Amino acid sequence: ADCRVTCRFHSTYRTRSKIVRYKRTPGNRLTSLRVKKLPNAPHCAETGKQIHGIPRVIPQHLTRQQRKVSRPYGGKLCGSALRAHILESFLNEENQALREI
Amino acid sequence: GRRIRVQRKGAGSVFRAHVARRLGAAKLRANDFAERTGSVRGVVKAILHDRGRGAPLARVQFPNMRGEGRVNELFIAPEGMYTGQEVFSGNKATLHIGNILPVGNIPEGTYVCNVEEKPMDRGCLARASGTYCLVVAHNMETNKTRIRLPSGQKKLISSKARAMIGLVAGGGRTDKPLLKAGNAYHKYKAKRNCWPVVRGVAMNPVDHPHGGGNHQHIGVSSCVPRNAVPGQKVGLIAARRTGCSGG
Amino acid sequence: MAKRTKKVGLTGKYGTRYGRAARKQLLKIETSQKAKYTCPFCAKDKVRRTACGIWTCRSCSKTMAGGAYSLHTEPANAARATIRRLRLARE
Amino acid sequence: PNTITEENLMKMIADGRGKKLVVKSCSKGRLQGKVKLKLRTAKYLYTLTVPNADDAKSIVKGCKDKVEVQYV
Amino acid sequence: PIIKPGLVCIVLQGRHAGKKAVIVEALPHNERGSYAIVAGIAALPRRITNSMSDGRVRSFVKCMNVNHLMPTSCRLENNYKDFISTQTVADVTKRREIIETVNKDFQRRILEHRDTWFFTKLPIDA
RNA sequence: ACCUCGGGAAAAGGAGUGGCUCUGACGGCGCCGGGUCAGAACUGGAACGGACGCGGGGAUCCCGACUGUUUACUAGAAAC
RNA sequence: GUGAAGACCGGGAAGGGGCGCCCGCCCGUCGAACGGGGAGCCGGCGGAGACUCCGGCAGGCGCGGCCCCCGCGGAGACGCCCGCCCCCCGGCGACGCGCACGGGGACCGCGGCGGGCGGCGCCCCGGCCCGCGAACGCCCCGCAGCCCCCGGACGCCUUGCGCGGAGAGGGGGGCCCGGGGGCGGACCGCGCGUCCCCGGCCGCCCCUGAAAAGCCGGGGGGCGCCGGCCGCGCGCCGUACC
Repeated sequence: ADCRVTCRFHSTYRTRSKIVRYKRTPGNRLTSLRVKKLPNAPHCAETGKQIHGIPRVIPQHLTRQQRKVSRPYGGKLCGSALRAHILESFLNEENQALREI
Repeated sequence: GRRIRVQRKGAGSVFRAHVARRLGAAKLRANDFAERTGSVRGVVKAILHDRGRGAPLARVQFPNMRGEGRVNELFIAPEGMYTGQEVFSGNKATLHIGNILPVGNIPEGTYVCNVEEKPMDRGCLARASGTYCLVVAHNMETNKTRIRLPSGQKKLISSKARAMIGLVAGGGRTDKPLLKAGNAYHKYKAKRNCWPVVRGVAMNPVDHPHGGGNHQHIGVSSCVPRNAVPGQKVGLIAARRTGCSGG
Repeated sequence: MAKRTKKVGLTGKYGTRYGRAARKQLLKIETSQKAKYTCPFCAKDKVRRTACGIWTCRSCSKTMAGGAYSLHTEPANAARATIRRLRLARE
Repeated sequence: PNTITEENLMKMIADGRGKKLVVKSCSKGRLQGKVKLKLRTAKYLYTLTVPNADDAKSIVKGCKDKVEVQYV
Repeated sequence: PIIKPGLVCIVLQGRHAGKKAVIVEALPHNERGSYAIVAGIAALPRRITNSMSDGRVRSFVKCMNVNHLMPTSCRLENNYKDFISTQTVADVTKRREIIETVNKDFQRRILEHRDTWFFTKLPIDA
């Protein structure tokens, strides 16, 4: 009648990295599986919006295709930000010519 | 006797500034060849909060003139500056809020803040919330500009000294009552161990010159000479006058 | 409605404490701090305070420096005008 | 552990890649529709559940003499 | 009526963002939206060679939403629309041969120093 | 009463409360799933928060506005 | 740099490396068995231990052999098995408190069926015990959120809100989701709570809630990788018990 359990971690102090999830094992016992803190996906350098297409896994265990977006400045800039950058650059050069002409 | 609180404070040690988690030293961009001739363009990446400062700070990113990267400056933010503003620091800079120009260039009557006491000091006067200095006059023969410090005192500073156009943001912060002792503890925790304050007439004879008797009284006059000794200067130092009055 | 008849509208929390003068002053500052202000870009009344001096428009996604309890302070409004008049005059 | 792609990839791995042992575990708990073939590789143990004993036989046919079978 | 065959534009969305592209046909306005057939430089020539010059050009022929392309003053007039068509490009194959032909057409121009504004990369400062 | 209009206030002061047998509500429909809120009869040495848990209240006067802090091992105060 | 010294104080001082060069102001192999970190699960075994043994099954990081070989798809948001070095720019590491509300997991309780009991003066299909499924690997879903494409409006919506000509609703999509299912590893239904995690908010502050190692994108230059498969390796110290 007791499903109380004991700590899996080196010390009992329950910090952010010391959280457990209880499941029943094949042998009918409650086991404490560790819950890893979810790493977070890259956020756009300009703006602050999470970059679409990249999973929230540590980048080392991801695979190169998964850790990249097929776009110029892909994991750095979101598409709206990139289109603003492209447009701003093109317009500046076009106004400069008008100043000369 | 015992060393008084003022004496114990100068060794730091518990009375040292709580400077952890403070963004950095807010300072005007360094004077450079491109500042001295022409203007450098920066973009305000962010406007954030300094732990012990009421006035908001601002991360402005300038291009690296020396090399190839981008350099980030921390500036006390004038009111009205926004993220994605273009701030120009230069001798040829337009008079818009945020821009840093030498005080000779700044016209008379202009509200300025983060003014340099001496050229290339990267910031000194008018750095607190709401505070500003005003350009009073320029002597173009002495290359000096009179400014009125927020105190009212008029200072003649070199025309070369730089200042950020505008009034520091955070204006009217002390208008709100602290209301509770708790709100005070939160403000001082971000600053230094100076609060709570025990009156010297509350302390025993050893601890303070005001000390203690059968009744809580200042004993001799609170006014102390300017040439007092370091543990004796405790009340009103060198008071020209005391008391509430008209004006 | 009008749950608080007097000007204890935001200061009902303080209850019977702190004195009338403090509560009256807090009414003005508190109402100003939690008010929505109009962003000079979004032009939408969505600016709210993040910290003392920092105001963000939720739609425009732009942060602007401001007064501790109001997006715009009276001294600042005057300074912007003085700087504009002096600027236009210099050019 | 994983499920091998039909006997398509299972027989391809059996032909060359590690196939240290195959186990024809029919009658897992005496249950029907139960021929489970468990290929041991270096990378993973793979299991294809096959509908009939005759279906299992076609995959057992062509099992290498070098490939080792065990039956449960 | 800005959108016309022979307009140089800057692609703004997709993998071809920031590239310069030329419209060879203005696809008729339809429920999908307004679209045009765009042929443009996916990759610029190359780097050092010998000294500065004493090396390949890649092109993309894809249909693209006009909203995703910013109009510019440049031209790059070529006959072009004889080979590039709606049945082609959509076709798997034929498009690859059409791309190959455009790649050669582009290299001839760059070697003969024609249409340099089109053949220079738009600098996107971060 | 008073009040700084937030309080005072659980002011003060009354009345009921069990068990049985029901009856409505409420989402739930292929009707299926709730356990609370009412209302009702019939009961019973004149019982029912039946143990347990769990403000006595009011009228003032003096201090200190308040929540806080303090003499570990005689002073928690009106002192700080 | 001081001081009679013991000692104390400290950036302004030709401060890093191979060959031809090149690049380069200037310290922590200090400090945390709770902070950050590349990766562990199940079943068993012993008189004394186990995330350590043993049996299975996996994950991490490197060293070699062999083979292969330098991008495509989309209207877009994305998708897809993918190079490395330098310099620049960025990201992840990385973060407060709260009332609610939602979603999972465990727990709990209720039936049913299957197995095992106990009592029985009368009743009892009314009592009790048991009915197990881990990391991991593929495939599929996953609210809210964030985007895309058409198009051009009083609507869409929450518990509370909030949202929309800077583009709502509607229609079709993309992404993330510490999760769920299916198979592999290897009993069936239902409900109310509790606890823990998580989400989208909303509130709050003269209070704004660490840093770095490491890892990974991006721009520009250089420049050839990349993978796959098969072996091997993983040293040091702590580990009884209270």
